[PDB]
Amino acid sequence: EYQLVVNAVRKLQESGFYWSAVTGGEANLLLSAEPAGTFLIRDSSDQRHFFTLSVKTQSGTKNLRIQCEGGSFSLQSDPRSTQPVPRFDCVLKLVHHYMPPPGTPSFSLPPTEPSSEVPEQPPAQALPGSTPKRAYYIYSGGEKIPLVLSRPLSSN
Amino acid sequence: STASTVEYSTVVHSG
Repeated sequence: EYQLVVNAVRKLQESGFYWSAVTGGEANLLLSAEPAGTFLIRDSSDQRHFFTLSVKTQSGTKNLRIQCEGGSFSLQSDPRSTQPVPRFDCVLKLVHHYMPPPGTPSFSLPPTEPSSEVPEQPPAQALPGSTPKRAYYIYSGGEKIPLVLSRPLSSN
Repeated sequence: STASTVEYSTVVHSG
């Protein structure tokens, strides 16, 4: 459990998007005061073996934490995402909920697939019959208000 | 409130 979260901060903090020095929610909320439209995760106090992330929206800033299940990492307790393997990359699977998937936008150099004049075409690139469905939003104590968040924090 | 601040709920539970 803790080892999974801690091992994630090591790789997550190396990105620079992790700012360790603020408060639980106050750390994530600072993204709204500086990197507007950006979400960041802070290292929960206590033993410092846990991190919580929150985003900014027109409905209010919300913070969420990952839950360790036996040997798996998930932002909840429902195994509705066993696509990967057991004990896979802890927060990495959770990061998809806090942000978009990895894989920089760069790719060698040449456009493996050009998209010039090509009408009547199914825009399905990375979707070979595989989609765990992702989305981050706040619940109105009764109404699920879906919010789309996917912006990395870049210092400043 | 100077104390409880890291409050929240969850995101897209299931469907």
